[PDB]
Amino acid sequence: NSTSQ
Amino acid sequence: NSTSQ
Amino acid sequence: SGFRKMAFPSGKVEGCMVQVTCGTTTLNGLWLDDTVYCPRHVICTAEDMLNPNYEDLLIRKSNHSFLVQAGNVQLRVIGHSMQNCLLRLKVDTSNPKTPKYKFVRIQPGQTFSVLACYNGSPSGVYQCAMRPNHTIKGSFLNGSCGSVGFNIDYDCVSFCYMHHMELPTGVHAGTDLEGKFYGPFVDRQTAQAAGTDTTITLNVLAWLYAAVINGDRWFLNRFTTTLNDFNLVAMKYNYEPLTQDHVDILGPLSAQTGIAVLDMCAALKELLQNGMNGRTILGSTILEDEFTPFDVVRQCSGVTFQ
Amino acid sequence: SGFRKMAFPSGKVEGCMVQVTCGTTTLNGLWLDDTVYCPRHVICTAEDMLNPNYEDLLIRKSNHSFLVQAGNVQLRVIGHSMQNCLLRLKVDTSNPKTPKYKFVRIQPGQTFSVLACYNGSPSGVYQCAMRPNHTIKGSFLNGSCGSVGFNIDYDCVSFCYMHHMELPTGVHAGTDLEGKFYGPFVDRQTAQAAGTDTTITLNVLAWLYAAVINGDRWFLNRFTTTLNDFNLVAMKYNYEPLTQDHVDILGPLSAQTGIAVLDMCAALKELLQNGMNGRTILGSTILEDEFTPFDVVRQCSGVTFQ
Repeated sequence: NSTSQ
Repeated sequence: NSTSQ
Repeated sequence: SGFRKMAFPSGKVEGCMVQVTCGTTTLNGLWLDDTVYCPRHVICTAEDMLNPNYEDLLIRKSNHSFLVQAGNVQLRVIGHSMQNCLLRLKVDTSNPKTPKYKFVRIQPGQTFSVLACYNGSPSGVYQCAMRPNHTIKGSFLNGSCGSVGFNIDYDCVSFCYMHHMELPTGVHAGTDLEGKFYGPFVDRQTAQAAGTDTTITLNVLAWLYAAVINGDRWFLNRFTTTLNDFNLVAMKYNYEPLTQDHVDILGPLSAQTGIAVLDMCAALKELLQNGMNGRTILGSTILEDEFTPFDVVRQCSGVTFQ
Repeated sequence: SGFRKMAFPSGKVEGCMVQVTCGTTTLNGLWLDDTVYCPRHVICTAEDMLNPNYEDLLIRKSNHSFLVQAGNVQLRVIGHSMQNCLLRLKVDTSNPKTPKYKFVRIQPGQTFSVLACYNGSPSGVYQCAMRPNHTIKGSFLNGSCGSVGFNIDYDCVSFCYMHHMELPTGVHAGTDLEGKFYGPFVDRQTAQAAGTDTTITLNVLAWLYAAVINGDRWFLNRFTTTLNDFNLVAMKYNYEPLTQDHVDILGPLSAQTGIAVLDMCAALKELLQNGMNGRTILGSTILEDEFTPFDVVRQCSGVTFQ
């Protein structure tokens, strides 16, 4: 998945 | 010599 | 002399950073006139991130759900709308330090400055290029969302990026100040990846022109190429193909240094094929694709060291 | 993630740039409270540069010989004195945008931001280190004199550099805000050179710690060294010798990453001896000595990607 910062 | 900017 | 990655001075932009908080999430927002822009994902949490729906998640919110802070001071929301991937929050005060500004959508290969922010508080400024795969090689931690990217002409700020997320490869993805993502990306939390990237041919050639303008020549050669023969070489080495518009763009810099482009493509072709031969160009041992032709004009000398 | 050269935001400093003109020379000056600092060589020309004498050249000048401009506005001098290599010009107005500030003398290896200026008008911001030979690898053209270098703690600006000149190698020389040169250099025009430089050992090790904090490990090895065995290797490869104070400084970063220093010196020793083996560290193919340990702490993550 990915980090929404 | 050198450039005094 | 000297050639460094140079960012634009960041004062005019520092005056527009604000903190934006909704429930338990805090991120930076951008305050122009009586509007404050920020990532729409500020209103989100739990699994709210894996499968969200912002039209739905947003209707269950009011103006006083947003606590925009401006230093130790505080702003009250009086309107809100979503624009694509951003929120547009109208506020009671209008920004006394609002600079002349506009919003543009940069294209792959163009460059801009980034003002990195945590809690509406600017921490640092670096230069970055839009990568052909539409991501940037930024430096952000959690809390960096809402940090913006920009250029300055004369006295006018062109906003072009707002930061939203970090991809699994450790590169960043965001949107223009209209809410539209650069790239295929979305502010959901799925198995997304950066498509394979490409070296920015136009820029490397701009760079070599600067190496020459500074006064180094060692990579030149007596040869020439046709566009087509270069692109056949370039494709393998993973470069973007070069086109006439690009060749035209290296116009003036050809003029100022008296070196024809296709002649530099030959130089380049050679560097691709021979390697660096254990020396540096303009201090570097790789080929630098994050300076545009406009960046070389601006920073480099108006006259050549011949 | 990401690791980039990051300069401090430059707003607080932009508010102190002014233009300073004396006869036919123009250069940037620095306006704090009711004082404006600039290179003393602003009053100089013809051969006035080869064999000058500023005590003499300055007594043949009055307050209205200096035309300090602040935007389109204008300041009048009411006092002036020389301090070592700088002029201190008292003026009628006190700077409304004067930030909290102080003046410090940085040491070789420390780093700072540079705000490049032409005609009192800020054009760009980059990060730079003081090189052991006391020069910087800046990017300046003619007109850049008076551009300043600085750090920010919290809300406080520490000025540490004012630009004066470009050496024959294309590197720059200047002074703290007390007028004292860094290096043996003088504001005359003679056969001066940069002494041979040295790679900043402390920094490269700080850098490798960041490469690890980001989450890459490939350069590690099972070995260890004594300080002394490293310095014998280092000396040849042209590194600064490492000392206990340096080793102590890599303290916390050892702690956060669980890697002992002398263990990293071994890693380093190996990289010196084996070369990079055709890959990158934190994106680079050389060893990067312009990040301090403090710069890695500030920019990098508080937790490690283990």
